[PDB]
Amino acid sequence: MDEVKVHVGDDQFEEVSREIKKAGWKVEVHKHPSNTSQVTVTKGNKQWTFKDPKQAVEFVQKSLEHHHHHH
Repeated sequence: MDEVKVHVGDDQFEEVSREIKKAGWKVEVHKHPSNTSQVTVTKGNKQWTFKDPKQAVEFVQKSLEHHHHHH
């Protein structure tokens, strides 16, 4: 699936939501009961995991916004 997702708590969700919305990609965000800072990107048979949204956005931007892959 070409769906991107982010799983973080309520304390860092606004920060992740702002960077993700600023990025413009279709991503699903879920708030955990405890403090969590991890982004999970699902693209086909690949998945990325990061501790910050900037890490995910910068890595996704370089891989997904700069590089392209054909099926």
